Amino acid sequence: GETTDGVYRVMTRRLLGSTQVGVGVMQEGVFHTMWHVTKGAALRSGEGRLDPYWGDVKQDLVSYCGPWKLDAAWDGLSEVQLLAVPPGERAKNIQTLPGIFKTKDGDIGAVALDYPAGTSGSPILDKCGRVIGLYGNGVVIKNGSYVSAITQGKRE
Amino acid sequence: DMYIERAGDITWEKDAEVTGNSPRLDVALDESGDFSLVE
Ligand SMILES: Cc1cc(CO)c2cccc(NC(=O)C3CCNCC3)c2n1
Repeated sequence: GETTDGVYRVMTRRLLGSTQVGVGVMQEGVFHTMWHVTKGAALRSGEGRLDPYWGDVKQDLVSYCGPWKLDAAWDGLSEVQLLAVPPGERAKNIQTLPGIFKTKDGDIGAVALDYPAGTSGSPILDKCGRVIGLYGNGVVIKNGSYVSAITQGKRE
Repeated sequence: DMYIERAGDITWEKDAEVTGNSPRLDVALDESGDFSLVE
């Protein structure tokens, strides 16, 4: 299959027409998405088959063909960019200063940008273009608007 | 059965539309990977 670095749509045909269920990142021959997108299912790249390698429902992450590769982190200060890939629409950078998820186990970066659920897996970048995590596991606040964690995995 | 299609390079882009705010929220994370608002 296609193993060029970059961002990819995650499609299924099991439903009506072809539906975008999420997004992912290809880096160093590994495909990175969120667990709730694929549920750990195998994927197709043309005729090539991608098999799950690592996954954790609680981190809501999964890697294909190898171990999690993305280890850059939000610096705690700078604006970032969400490379949104919404269903049926072209890729688009949105610049934002992340807010914060405060939890018993520490603080996480968060981005206040509402996109369709099928945008789950779109990468968040720093100004050097390194991926600091994935968009699409978050919470609905008092208003009714959605806010996503910046979800980053561990590199071994 | 799920398949992947390339959508773009991963690049920082100058003069991207700047937007959204920066909310500080108290959240809990359950064992199912579901965030919730502590209040
Ligand atoms: C209700 C809603 C609305 C929107 C956009 O308006 C969403 C956008 C992306 C992802 C979503 N889903 C999640 O964050 C779930 C939470 C539980 N863990 C698995 C992922 C969204 N859920």
